[PDB]
Amino acid sequence: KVPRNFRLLEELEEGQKGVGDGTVAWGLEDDEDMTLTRWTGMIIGPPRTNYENRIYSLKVECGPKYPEAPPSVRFVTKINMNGINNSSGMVDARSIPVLAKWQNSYSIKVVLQELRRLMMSKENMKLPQPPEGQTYN
Amino acid sequence: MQIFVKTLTGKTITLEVEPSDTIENVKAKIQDKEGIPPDQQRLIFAGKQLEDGRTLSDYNIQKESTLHLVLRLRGG
Amino acid sequence: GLPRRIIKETQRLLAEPVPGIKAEPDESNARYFHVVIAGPQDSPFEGGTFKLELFLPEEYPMAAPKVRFMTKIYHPNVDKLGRIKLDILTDQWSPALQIRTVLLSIQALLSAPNPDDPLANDVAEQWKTNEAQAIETARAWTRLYAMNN
Amino acid sequence: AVQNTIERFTFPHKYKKDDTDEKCTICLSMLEDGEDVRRLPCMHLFHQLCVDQWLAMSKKCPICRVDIETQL
Ligand SMILES: [Zn+2]
Ligand SMILES: [Zn+2]
Repeated sequence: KVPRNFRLLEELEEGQKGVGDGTVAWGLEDDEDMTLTRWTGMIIGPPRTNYENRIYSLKVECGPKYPEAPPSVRFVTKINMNGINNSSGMVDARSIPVLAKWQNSYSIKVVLQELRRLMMSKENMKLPQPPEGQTYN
Repeated sequence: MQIFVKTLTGKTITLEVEPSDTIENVKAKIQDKEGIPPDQQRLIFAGKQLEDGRTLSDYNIQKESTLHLVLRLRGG
Repeated sequence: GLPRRIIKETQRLLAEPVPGIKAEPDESNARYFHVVIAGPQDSPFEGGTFKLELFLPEEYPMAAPKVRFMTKIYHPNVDKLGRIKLDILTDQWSPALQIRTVLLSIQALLSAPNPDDPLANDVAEQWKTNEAQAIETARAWTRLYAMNN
Repeated sequence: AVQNTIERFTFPHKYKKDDTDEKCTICLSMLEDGEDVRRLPCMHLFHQLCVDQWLAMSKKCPICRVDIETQL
């Protein structure tokens, strides 16, 4: 009922404009990908947390059923957080409410903001983190 | 040398130029009269756009000639 | 169901297609149209079949159809993601215009590239600078991207 | 209000009729006897509801693009 490709082009425009204070950002991984499948994401770790001021790079994949189905998310930057796999960076949909209970009105922006919101949770907030800059393989 | 530049309003200013004055010089002298940064100015004389580096005389602009100032857009 | 206008435009598009243009609604979304424009004869795109998607936003016809190429094409008014600079799609839209006229205008755009009002600035500069070469690139791209696709 | 400007420069009325017909270019239905229509300065005719939606966003007739304020 939502046409994938037109939805993604609106997310691209909004992406290029940037939103709010700039604590989350996103764009196409390849600016010639007419399928609009592979996206990058940034999140700045929020204050009063062990994540604070760190710049997290993420890969987001919007498959053919997007946005009826949620996207896949992976951290490139190493992070200790509930629901992030420690060897791959993959995000477990079950552990993120936006992804667990995905709605076709959600977006890449919403996912990224939600992850940032989850960094401030009681479970994650004081998790010991690896050194800054490091990535999985 | 004296030339008129005309905006879309119909406001016309007048400048002291020389035929060896370049487009940049003018754009700079439209700026100190109107406050318009040169990167926002697109000058046009007799249908044809007037590029920056070049000179007044190249486009055969003579005394009491009228140029047309419109906005320089990002591209459409 | 739909506004009667959309039902009428669709019946008429299906019953009387635009020549050189296949256009049919999506089985599961009558507001989404799968479109194929044949490259116009005597254009760099001749022999090409160009896939396009068209969508009627909820405000249509007060808002223009959204349209995009899904086939890569070398053309001054089409960018790398297949977005189309065409005045009736934006500021010259009128609600008296129909899908048929959007389709004809895009077809005509293929036959008549407009480098002076560019979306693809690289392509446009090449279209001005070196038209001959720009046309041969468009030919090659037709063969690369718009044949058996 | 945009709507005061519409009434100012156009002529709303009820349609008179009764195969050489007149249709509303916005909704693509025949103008039927008794329907509220609006004629613009350019002399183009529409269902009032249909064209009132457009003239909220634009000052231009959908058919010929002539601004409804135009004089001379
Ligand atoms: Zn009507
Ligand atoms: Zn009219």
